[PDB]
Amino acid sequence: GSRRASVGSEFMVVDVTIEDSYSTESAWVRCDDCFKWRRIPASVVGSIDESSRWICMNNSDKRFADCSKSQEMSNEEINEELGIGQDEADAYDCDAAKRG
Ligand SMILES: [Zn+2]
Repeated sequence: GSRRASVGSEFMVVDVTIEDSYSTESAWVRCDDCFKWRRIPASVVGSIDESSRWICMNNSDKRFADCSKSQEMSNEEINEELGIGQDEADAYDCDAAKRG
């Protein structure tokens, strides 16, 4: 038996701005009532931000414009979409290497 294993590596891109404008056209907005992610167009993203507050019922849609409705995408999809680290959790893992 020629058992063989391996693993990946660590590499990514680097931005030059603060976390306040992800994606290209469409943007991501969180509800200030139920705390749910909502994808909106760049056309409304520059209009709903009049009070720094957004809600489901405030959404441009009709079937997905309400706190009673459901989410548009999964946390995993959103996390990978923006490239953030959703779900803090214990976060317990190896790190013997430490910073340095
Ligand atoms: Zn909501």
